[PDB]
Order: sequence, then structure tokens, then C-alpha cells
Amino acid sequence: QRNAIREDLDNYLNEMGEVTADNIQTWLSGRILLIENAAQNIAINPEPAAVASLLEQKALTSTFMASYLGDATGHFTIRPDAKMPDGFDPRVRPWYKGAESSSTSTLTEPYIDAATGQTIISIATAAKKAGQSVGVVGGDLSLQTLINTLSARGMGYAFLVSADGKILVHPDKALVMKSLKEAYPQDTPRISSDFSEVTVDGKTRIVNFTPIKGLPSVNWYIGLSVDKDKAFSM
Ligand SMILES: CC[C@H](C)[C@H](N)C(=O)O
Repeated sequence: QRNAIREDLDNYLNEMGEVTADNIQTWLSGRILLIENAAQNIAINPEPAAVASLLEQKALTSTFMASYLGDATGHFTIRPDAKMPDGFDPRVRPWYKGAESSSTSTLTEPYIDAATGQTIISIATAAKKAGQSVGVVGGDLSLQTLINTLSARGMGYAFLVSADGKILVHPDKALVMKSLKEAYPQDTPRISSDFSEVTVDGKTRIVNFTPIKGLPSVNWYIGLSVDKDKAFSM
């Protein structure tokens, strides 16, 4: 009976994957624009009084945990202000290196925030004034915000996985920054497969992967994992 509507279930799961990727792409896109705008505006006049005033504005401080500018001399400005660890250097941080490596904006993987000590991600971009970089701007979003975004939509759940197979954001915090192989050792889903049927705790799940279109610099996927019996029962 299943083998007759199995192509049907594929169609629903692909649809659910697409919708989820679309939403995330949309939620991130406005935040990417604010950081880009901040960087465009800094490049206007990169005097440090100006920078501070821009990063203090409510549109940025209500949207990000903090935003900041770092330069090639090692200096930085962060708003809201925070006590940084001794010897903190913005140049070595994943937002800075990421932004300098790309011709456009970028998004980090999860990393440990120097300010709060919590796992976050960052949107970052180089502020270019007339072709020349003047530093890197970024904004921090917490993993909990990202987890909350994903879990909005009883078959299953969504998670965010990079195109290298590293889980970035998953409702089970234990699996954050684990590869697929490490998180699903017994029976590993493969991105190369439209659908991967895997056993988790003696139950079959169906896992697909949907690319998130329209992100700058990164190729990430939405993963969907659904209980096979619940999915078919539907
Ligand atoms: C000023 C940079 C901030 C603190 C960034 N979240 C970092 O951890 O590097």
C-alpha cells in the first residue's frame, strides 16, 4: 500500500523543505540587508564617532545581540558596549576572516561569542569605500533565536546543515556542530540522496535536504526528518 503513494510522500516532503528554506531565506534576508546598510553607511564616513552613532541605533540594537566594526589595525567598536576578554583581537575572529574571504556579505557557522560566551552566528561584510576595504561589520544572532526560527512550523522537524554535512542548528542542541556521520552514526543520511530512510532508535525516519536559495557566500541546506509511520499516516 505504501509503495503506491510513496512518490506522493516525496512530493509533500519536498514541498515542506522548500517552504521552510524559503521562510529562513526571508527571515535572514532583512537582517543581511541591515548589516550591509550599516557597512555602506560606515564607508560613507569611517570616522569613529560616526561609527559609534550608527551602531547605537535601535534598528540594529533591537535586531542583533550586538553589532560592531573591526579594522586591520586590530581596533573595534561594539554596540551595545561589552567587556571583551583580555587580548581580544577582531582580526582573528570567524566573522572577520569570513568577510575578508568573500566578495560579498557572509554568514558564519556557529561559534563562541567573545562577548557573551554563548554560541551564536554572525552576519558580516567588509565595508568598502571606493573599492578599498575599511574594515568588517557584523551582527550577532543567538543559536536560540535560530533554533526558535526553525521550530515555528507532528511528523517531524527541521534543522540547518551546511553543504559539507555539518549540522549548524538543530532542536537537539547536542547535535549542533556535529557532522551527519557523527550525529547519525548508526545509519547516516546522505545529502547526495533526494531521500534517506534511516533508523533512529528502532524507528524509521525519512530525511531530505533542501538548499536555501539567496544567501550570500554560504551554501546551506534545510534538513527535514520525519517519522515514516506518521508521514505515511497523512
Ligand atoms: C566585537 C566582536 C563580537 C564580540 C563577536 N561576536 C565575536 O565573538 O568576535
